[PDB]
Amino acid sequence: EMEKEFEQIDKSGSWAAIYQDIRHEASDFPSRVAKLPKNKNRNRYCDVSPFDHSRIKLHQEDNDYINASLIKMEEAQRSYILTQGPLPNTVGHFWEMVWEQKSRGVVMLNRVMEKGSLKCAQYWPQKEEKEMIFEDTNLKLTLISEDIKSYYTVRQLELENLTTQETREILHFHYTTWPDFGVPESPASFLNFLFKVRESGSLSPEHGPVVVHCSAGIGRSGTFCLADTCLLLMDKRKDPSSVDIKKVLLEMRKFRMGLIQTADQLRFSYLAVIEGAKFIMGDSSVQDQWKELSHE
Repeated sequence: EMEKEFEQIDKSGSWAAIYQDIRHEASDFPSRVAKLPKNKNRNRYCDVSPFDHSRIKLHQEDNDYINASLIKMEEAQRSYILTQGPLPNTVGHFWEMVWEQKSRGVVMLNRVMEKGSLKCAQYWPQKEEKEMIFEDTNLKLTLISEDIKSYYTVRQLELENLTTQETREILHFHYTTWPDFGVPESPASFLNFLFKVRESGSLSPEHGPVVVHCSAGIGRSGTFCLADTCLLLMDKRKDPSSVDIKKVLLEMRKFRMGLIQTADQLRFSYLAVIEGAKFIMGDSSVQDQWKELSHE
């Protein structure tokens, strides 16, 4: 079903055409809050904005704007917050959102520097000794430990509300080998990273929605979330034939614009779900097979 669709598109070579079909059909909603002149310096890219109905509001009286959208997958029963790579001035805003939304995980699918250009601010401490203080949002962030694997890094972070002295453990999942308008090296390595995020509980319902971001938070971020949702939908029904990836992407596109940026990214999305289905359909050993194939 998702493979007959795959082979049909591949042998014809119409990924670009299938993708335009998505681009044409995607929802269009007003971004009036994001476009206000006072929020000009809060957006990384002018042409990537959260819709007004699904945007996350910061819990402050001054300015509640942050370039972030809540993607609510009702059937899948999972919610994601997709945001841009924090700007130098929105780093406080970012962690304010994390604290307010009660997020357990932060998934980063981009590097700070990519293709020689700055794609995101250093918004978390790199060294245990030098913790970060965000004066504008009254928050503390300390690095507790990091586990650097060959292509991703998991970090344990301590977030502290300086107002109440309340503490929270944040997990930071940093994918380091995923190019800007590119794809992961293999479905094997991607899924391994996804299932590592899954294993932490950061996606579980007892926590606020996970924060997913790349540079703009639509391309790679959309790829991560689409794949996760599809697999989750497949798991709920135990019926791989029942999930229509294109339909899931369009459903997602109701909450945030331009999710998945290239036709190749869509091709990967299929590849990731088809392979991940194996683990969902009762083959537990492929989980360890992805870990061997990724060389982490």
